[PDB]
Parts: sequence; C-alpha cells; structure tokens
Amino acid sequence: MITAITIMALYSIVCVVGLFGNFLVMYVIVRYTKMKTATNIYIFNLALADALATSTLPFQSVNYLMGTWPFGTILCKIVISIDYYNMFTSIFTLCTMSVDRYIAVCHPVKALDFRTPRNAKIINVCNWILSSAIGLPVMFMATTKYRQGSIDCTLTFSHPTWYWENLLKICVFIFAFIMPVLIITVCYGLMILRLKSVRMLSGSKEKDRNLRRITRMVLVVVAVFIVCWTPIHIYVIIKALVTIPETTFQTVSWHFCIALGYTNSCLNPVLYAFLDENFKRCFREF
Amino acid sequence: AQARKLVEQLKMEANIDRIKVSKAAADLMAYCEAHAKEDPLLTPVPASENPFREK
Amino acid sequence: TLSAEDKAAVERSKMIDRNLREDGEKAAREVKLLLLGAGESGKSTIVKQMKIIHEAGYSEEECKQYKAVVYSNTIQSIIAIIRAMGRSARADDARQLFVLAGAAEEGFMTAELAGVIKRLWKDSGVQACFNRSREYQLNDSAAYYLNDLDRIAQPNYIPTQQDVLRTRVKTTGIVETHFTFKDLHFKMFDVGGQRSERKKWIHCFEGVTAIIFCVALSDYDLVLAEDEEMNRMHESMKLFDSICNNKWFTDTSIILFLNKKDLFEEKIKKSPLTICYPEYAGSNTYEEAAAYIQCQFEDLNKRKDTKEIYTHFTCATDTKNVQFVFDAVTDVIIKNNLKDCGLF
Amino acid sequence: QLRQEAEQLKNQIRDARKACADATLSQITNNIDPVGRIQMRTRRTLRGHLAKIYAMHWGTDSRLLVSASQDGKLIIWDSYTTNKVHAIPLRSSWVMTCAYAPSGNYVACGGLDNICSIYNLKTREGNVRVSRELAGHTGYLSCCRFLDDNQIVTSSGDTTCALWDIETGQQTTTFTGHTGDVMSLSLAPDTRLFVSGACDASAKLWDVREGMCRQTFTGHESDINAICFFPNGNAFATGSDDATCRLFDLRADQELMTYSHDNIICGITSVSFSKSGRLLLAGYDDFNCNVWDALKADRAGVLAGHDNRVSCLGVTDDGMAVATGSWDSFLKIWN
Ligand SMILES: CN(C)C(=O)C(CCN1CCC(O)(c2ccc(Cl)cc2)CC1)(c1ccccc1)c1ccccc1
Ligand SMILES: CC(C)CCC[C@@H](C)[C@H]1CC[C@H]2[C@@H]3CC=C4C[C@@H](O)CC[C@]4(C)[C@H]3CC[C@]12C
Ligand SMILES: CC(C)CCC[C@@H](C)[C@H]1CC[C@H]2[C@@H]3CC=C4C[C@@H](O)CC[C@]4(C)[C@H]3CC[C@]12C
Ligand SMILES: Nc1nc2c(ncn2[C@@H]2O[C@H](COP(=O)(O)OP(O)(O)=S)[C@@H](O)[C@H]2O)c(=O)[nH]1
Repeated sequence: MITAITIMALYSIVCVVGLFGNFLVMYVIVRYTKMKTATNIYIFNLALADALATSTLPFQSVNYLMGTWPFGTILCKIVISIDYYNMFTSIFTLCTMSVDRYIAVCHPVKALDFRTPRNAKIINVCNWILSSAIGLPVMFMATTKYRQGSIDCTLTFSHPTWYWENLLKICVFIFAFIMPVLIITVCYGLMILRLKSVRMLSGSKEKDRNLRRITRMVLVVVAVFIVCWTPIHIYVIIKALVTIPETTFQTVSWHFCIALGYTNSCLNPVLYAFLDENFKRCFREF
Repeated sequence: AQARKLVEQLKMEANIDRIKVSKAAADLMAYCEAHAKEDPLLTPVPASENPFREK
Repeated sequence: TLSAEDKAAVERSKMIDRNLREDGEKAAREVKLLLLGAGESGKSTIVKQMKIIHEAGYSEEECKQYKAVVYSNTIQSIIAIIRAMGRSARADDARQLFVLAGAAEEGFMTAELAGVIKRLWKDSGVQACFNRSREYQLNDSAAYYLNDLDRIAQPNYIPTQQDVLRTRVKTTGIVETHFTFKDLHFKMFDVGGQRSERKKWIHCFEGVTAIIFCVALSDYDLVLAEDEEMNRMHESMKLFDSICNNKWFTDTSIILFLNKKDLFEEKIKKSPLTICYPEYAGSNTYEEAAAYIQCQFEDLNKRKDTKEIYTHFTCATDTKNVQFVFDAVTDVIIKNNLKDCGLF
Repeated sequence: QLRQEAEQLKNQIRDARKACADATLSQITNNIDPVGRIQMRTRRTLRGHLAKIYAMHWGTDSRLLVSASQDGKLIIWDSYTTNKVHAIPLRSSWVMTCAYAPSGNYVACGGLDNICSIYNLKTREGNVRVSRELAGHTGYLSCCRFLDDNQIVTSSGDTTCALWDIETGQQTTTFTGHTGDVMSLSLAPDTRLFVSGACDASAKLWDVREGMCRQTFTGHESDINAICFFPNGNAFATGSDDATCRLFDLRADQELMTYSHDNIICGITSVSFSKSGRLLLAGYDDFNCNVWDALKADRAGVLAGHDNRVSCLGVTDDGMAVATGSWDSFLKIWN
C-alpha cells in the first residue's frame, strides 16, 4: 500500500517541480528578456516542451493509482500524444542547442550568419514538425482496450504486433537516446578542445577558472542527460528481451526509471536557463 | 592679428543696447501666459482633438 | 474605412521594413575596425600592405542617388564659365539665353539642354578663356564634366563608377576601406583626418570588433617636432593608454602593430634604448629591446582579465599582417559567440 | 599689451551686465501658479532603426519627422500612423545631425565625413536622390538647419559655423569666433538670427545677412551640446555636460535661470521648448528626459522609457507632441 503512496509522491513532486521551473523560465524569457537571440528562442521552446511534457504526469499518476483509465479514448490519445511529442521536441531542442554552441565556437565565421533569430525560428519549427511526424502514429495508434475487467489504454498495432512494437522501441532507443548522446558528446567535446585552444580562456588564473567553468557546465549537462536517460532505456530493452516477473520491487524500479526522464525534463531549465550568464545578469538587477 | 580682431569683436559686443532683467522677464511671462491655452503639452487636450491615439 | 491610401502606405512601409531588415542583416555580418596611431606611425603603409580591396562604388544603390548631381554640376560649371568670362556669333548668345531660361529645372538635361550646349561648343575662345579664368572659385573638372556627358543621351542615364567618383566629394575626415579575407568581411576606419576633438566623436564607434593602433618603432630616439624636449614614443604610449582606458572602449581587443622592425634594429645597433627608458638597461640588441618595448607597451592595459592585446611586427612582412588581424578577429568573434550563447 | 585691453573690455561688458541686472527671473515669477505634475504617455514608438540614433527633426506639417542613426539610414516617418515614408541609405554611416526643410521638399544630414548632404524628397522619379553635397568644413558636421528652401546654416568641428547656397554649392557666409568645437545651432523663428553653443562653454548669436557676432554668453562650465530658441525668439536655453541647463536672454544679454538638480550629474544632449515656452524639455545621459518649467526652475515631468542615452529631442510646431530618440535604436512620441 505504501508503494502506491511513494509512486504518487514522486510523480507529484516531479510534476510540480517541472511545471514551476518551466513556467518561471517562460515568464522570465517573455517579460524580462525577450526572444531576440537564438539561444533564448531555443530555451523558450525547450521550456514549452518540458512543461507540456510534464503536464501529462497527473494522468499517468491517477492511472496507476486507480488501475483503470476512466477518461475515455480521446483524452488518452491527447495525453499520450502530448507526452511522446513533447519529449521528442525537448530532446531535439537539446540536440540543436548543443549543435548551435558547437557551431558558435568551432565555426565562428559561418556562425556569423547561421546564428540569427530567424534561423532559430525555422529550426524550432522544424523540430516541432519532425516531432509531429514521429508522434502522429501515437495519435492514430493509441486506443483504450479491455483486459481482466479493468480498463487500460496503450498503443495498438497491426497483425504483426511484435514487429511494430519492436520498431517503436527501436525508434525510441536510437532516435532519442543513442543519436542524441553521440551528437551532444561529439559537439561538446570538440567545443571544449577548441576553447582549450583559444587565447582568452588560457594563460592566467581567471581565464583558466573560466575555462574550467565552461568545461564543468558541459560535463554536468552531459552527465545529467546520460544518468537520467540510461536506466529507463536499459530497463525497457531488458524487459523486451527477458520476462521480468511482476513484483513490488520491479514496479517501484520501473516507475522510478520513468520518473528519471521527467527529472531530466525538470533539470533542463536549471541547467540551461538558470545557469546562463545572461539570465544571471537579468537576475542581478533584482 | 588675432588679438586685434578679438578686441574689435569684443568692443562691437560691448556697445549694444541693454534692457533691464525685470522688463525682459515680464515679456517672457507675457508670452508664457499669452499662449497657455495654445500649449497642448502644458494643459492636457481632450482626446477628441488628439491626433495621437491608440489603434 | 481606410481606403487605398492607407493600404498603399502600409505596403510601402512593409517594403521599407524588408529593405532595412536585409541591410541590417548584411551589415551585422561585417567586422568593424578602428585604425589609430600617432603621426608617421606607418598606418598608410599598413593599409597599403593589405591590397585586396580599398574602396567602394556599389553598382546600383548609389549610382542612382547621384544622377541629378551630374546634371547639376554640369549646369553649374557652364553657368560659372558664362558668368566668369564677362564682368563670335549671336546664335551662341541666343543659345545661352535659352540655357538661362531653363536652368532652374534639373533632372531632364540629358537630351534638350545637352543638345543646346552641344551646338554651343562651336566657339573656340570659350575654352581658352575658361583656362584663363583661374581666379574665380570654380571646379577644375568643368571640361571633365562636359566632355564625356553629351556623348550618350539616355532616359535612364546611369553611368559607371567613373562619373560617380567624378562628382564625388572627397572626405576630409573619416576614411573607409573595405577588404575581405578568407570568407569574412572587414571594414577599416581611419580617423586621422579628424583633428577637432577626439572626445566628441570617439563614442560614435562603440562596438567595433578591434582597434588596429599602429606605433612606429623607430621613434624611440626621435623627438617630437612641436616640443623638442619630450619623446615621440611616450606620446604614442600616452595615446595608447588613453585609447585602452576609455569608457567607450572597455572590452574591445587591440591588434597592436609595432611598425618599423628593421629601422629601430639598425638604429639600436648604434644607440642604446636607455635614452628612451632610463630605468631600463638589459641589452642594446634587437630581440631584448623589442620584447621590452612590447611588454612596456602592453602593461598599459589595466584590465588583464577581459581585454586581450595581440602584438605583431611589420615593415615588409608578408601576408602575416592580414593573418594576424584575422586571428585576433576570430578570437574576438569566438568570445562574442560565447557571450551570446550564455556561456560567458 | 593688448591682452590687458581685451581683459578690461570684457570686465566693462561684465560690469554693464551686472548694473543691468535688478531682479532675478525667479523673483519675477514667484507669484504665478506652478504647472503641476505633467505626465506624458508614449503614444507612438517608431521601431525600425537597427543602430544608434543620433538626431531627429520634426517637419513643419507636425506629422512627419526624419531621424538619423549609425546604420547609415535616414528614415522619414509618418508619426500619426507609424509608417515609414522614406529610407535613404547614406554614403557615410557616421551621421550626427539631420534637418528637415520647412517646405518638406528636402532633408539634410551630416557627420564625420564633414559633408552636409541635401536630399530631394519630391523628385519626379519617386525615390530620393541627392541634390547637393556641401563641402568646405574641416571638422565633423554637428548641426544643420534650413533657413528656407535654398539656404542652410551648419555647424562643424572646425570651431566655425557656415551658411550655404544649396543650388550653388559654396559658402555665402562664414561665422568665425568660437574658440572651440561648436556642437549645435538653433534658428530664430523669424529666420534672421541664429545661436550656436561650442566646446569653449560659450553661446554666440550671429547675424545671417551680415555674418557678424552680436552677443556671447559664458555662463556654462564644460561644453555646450544643446541649444534652442524661445518661441518668441528673444531667449534661448543651452544644455551642457555639467548637468545644467541655462536660459539666456537676447536684450538683457545675461543669465536668467539655471535648471539643475543635485542627483543629476549626467550631460544634456538636446533641448527644445514647447509652443508657449512655459515648458522646456531636455534629454540626458541617464537614459531619460527631464521636463522643466522654464519660468520656475523646477521639474514638472519625467519622460522615462529609454534603455539607452536619450540623444535627441524635439517638440513639434503646433505643440501637440514631443519626440525623443535614443541610443537604443528606438524613437518615442509623447503627449
Ligand atoms: C518508452 N520509452 C522508452 C521512453 O523512454 C519515454 C516514453 C514513456 N512514456 C511513459 C508513459 C506512457 O506509457 C503513457 C502515457 C499516457 C498514458 Cl494515459 C499512459 C501511458 C507513454 C510513454 C519516456 C520515459 C521516461 C520519461 C519520459 C518519457 C520517451 C522518451 C523520449 C521520447 C519518447 C518517449
Ligand atoms: C505540425 C503541427 C502538429 C505542430 C503544431 C504546433 C506548432 C504549429 C507550434 C507549437 C509551438 C509553436 C512555437 C512556439 C514559440 C515560437 C517562438 C516565436 O518567437 C516564433 C514562433 C514559435 C517558433 C512557434 C511556432 C509554431 C509552433 C511550433
Ligand atoms: C549508468 C547508470 C545510469 C546506471 C544504470 C542502471 C541500470 C543498468 C539499472 C537501473 C535499474 C535496474 C533494474 C531495477 C530492477 C530490476 C528488477 C529485478 O528483478 C531485475 C533487475 C532489474 C530489471 C534492474 C536491471 C538494471 C537496471 C535497469
Ligand atoms: N622604411 C620604412 N618606411 C616607412 C614604413 N612605414 C612608413 N614609412 C614611411 O613613413 C611614412 C608614412 O607615415 P604616415 O605619415 O603615412 O603615417 P600616418 O599615421 O599619419 S597615416 C611614409 O613616407 C613611409 O616612407 C616602414 O615600414 N619602413
């Protein structure tokens, strides 16, 4: 009985922390600073992705609490489509922010004209469009089926259920964990080496501690992404491979591994918005 | 040559007519309260005759 | 409720907005540079060592804007001549009277009045008396205007850059030279012609990428010509110190050039550097004196955590001058991109 | 030798001014009602400049205005409907002044290129051409004002002002006598005199027709950046870098009123009176305009809302609005 209490508690605290953080980031980046830079547009769109993504947590939380989904097929379709679509937009915005910073450092002449607010708007629209392309199958595949007298809503598939199921598992594992990690690590590693080669971040104590600050921020971002996303994808893969028996420990572990990805969605505004020095200057006038 | 020109210019500035500060300040006041109704920035005009209104 | 006048005004302002947006997008891609220095530093030889592009003359956006200037200058020069020879036929006088009646109009001179002065060119003594008139204030390019203008008559008379530079007024003050190097565009400004007050226009830049302060190295034993008691190198040092610790230039980097590399070397192979720096005696050699001058010229930078100074030597150096400027500018661009990215 | 003669002549002028003074302007206006708190709102905001705005000038129709900024553009606006009638790309990006012809058919500008460029706004082609480029100044052009459709008076960095014939291209009159960089000039309402303030902290009144100086006013300390006649043409107010505005007088040839405050330490960039003259406005370096009462030497309003230095300012001819520009690439219109 206390396991349901702890799972409800972790879902609730994650949802409220994510909603508060990604609403305060939006409020700051709309009112105090604006969307006149590429990075601010990226941060605002990441905040939209994280906030709409973590607004589905009460529905999953009450679905686990009751064991029966009473909201109908339309609300389940809306909630699960918003979940998948906004997780994909958040991950794509993280990838394009890492790409943007890598281009800003390592390719400065090209970043003179590539890094404009209009191009950032086009890239964001492209991010939301590709996430629509990856999440409209979730719109047209989610349904509310009946099993064992209870009502649950998941994704239904065609006659080869195993093939489409494993195809979706593959397209989530590679296109949201493997490809983003490789992109972010390559871009940030090249950026860190280039910043170790630059003159204004070397040759003195203060320049060296500044370079160590950017290096530490890079390592923190990469480590948070890896630590938050690794257990859920590994758990999903090994549940697809071998049959984990249904027990208290595996249920609590599975829900904690689900909550870790939403914890990454909660920590994205802290790591990306609140640690910017432009945001620190905007907070310094308070 | 510059000193002679400066002396001549200062002499030409010296021999000019001066009126008292009282009468000139009174003239400034006469201009100010003679055109008070014609100043829109001084007395706020009604919005009917204001050509700067929100759309 | 708005008719077509408001719609036309809105569309015109929309296309003005598009033009301003693309012009500001093109201009934000540029790199602005402030070339500074004392007298006879070597700035003219530094600019001459660039030699890629050193002028302007856009094809259409500025040739259209000087169309009426050519006609106005031609009419003004011919009426200046006709009022100058005064104070062999009367048909020329009638043609001149026809010119004076229509001289108040400008813009459509290329056919009718062009033919009138073309017929008026039958006189042979008019050019001799124009050459004789060297006292009246008139442009020396009057015949240089009239000769090549009437050879072509078109409604959309848009000449090349030869006629634009012909009617162009030379700038006594700011000098702009645009050159490109390795897919990046530069824009150098020489403010040496401004001798009025540096403190009243030094804020007009406020965000130049760098400053290309040039210092002649041979001036360590050359005294200033206006005082004969104080050194030229210390004047250059004072100017550099005032440029560095300016409230308007507080974070911009400085591509400092030390100009006469062989001249001061052959100078110090006879006369030591002690006369310039009485506190210094380490060597009268080239390398140690050059390093000492550079380090005594770099410590003027008070803030050594935000502003970086890049120092180079010149005087018949290869393309390493432009490469050094490019390296400094790319470092500044990396710093600005880090500041824009929220990483600095 | 003659320096002592000049010193005693200046002392005689000062003594004549001192004996000419009998009552302070504050004493004369001590019994009038205060103007009260004047609070103008931003009716219009003219966005579109991408760089640092340096000057503006209203048209005589009280609807159009031209502004200049450091992006090499010269935009004529429709202030009533927030439109851009024209956008002239300047030959030189460094512009510090702009002027509007009283007929509206022309517009001037100039800056670090030492050239006063005149543009014909009403050509038959439809676009904006160049009518004349005025050369002859060895310093930067800091102000220019049209006497009429054919003559313009300009101030330069070479410590001299000048008067031009536009259709000819040369100087008809030269005004010399400032021992310092003249920064701004204002034209008299009757178009017979003008006054210019310089970097030697002196304001000189000149005659257009005969080209001589009549009066010199030396009340300020640092250097003059702003100057503007009273609407009756018998006075003018000067802004300066020592955080002080001073109202001078033509006939009295003296100092009448000092508009300063203890917590104001920044310089004044531009001044302009209202239509009645009761309200003198001034832009400052501390990012906002201060509205002063020209008779009582007390602040009546504050025109905030600019994120950078308010560099230019001007009250329209019928007095319905005041437009202030700023270094933050925005113009604002107040009422
Ligand atoms: C499937 N994997 C491996 C994931 O990593 C996932 C999505 C998991 N999410 C859980 C709830 C869900 O089952 C649901 C929704 C609504 C209802 Cl009514 C009922 C059930 C829908 C799917 C994820 C894991 C952990 C945190 C956040 C997301 C993800 C990551 C990245 C991009 C897309 C998807
Ligand atoms: C393809 C369909 C399903 C997607 C529907 C949602 C689209 C139309 C919405 C969702 C979020 C929106 C974005 C939210 C914020 C911004 C920043 C703003 O400065 C420019 C527009 C931009 C970039 C929006 C463009 C449109 C957008 C991408
Ligand atoms: C690299 C960092 C993030 C560590 C990753 C930890 C991964 C490998 C861990 C975290 C949670 C773990 C699971 C937690 C619970 C169970 C249920 C148990 O009956 C079998 C093992 C199994 C299925 C674990 C497998 C390994 C697992 C997925
Ligand atoms: N041997 C040698 N001579 C040099 C060098 N650079 C400049 N000069 C000479 O110096 C004057 C330029 O100085 P200029 O007046 O243009 O400076 P400025 O700051 O006013 S633009 C020219 O006549 C040059 O022969 C150099 O490397 N080597």
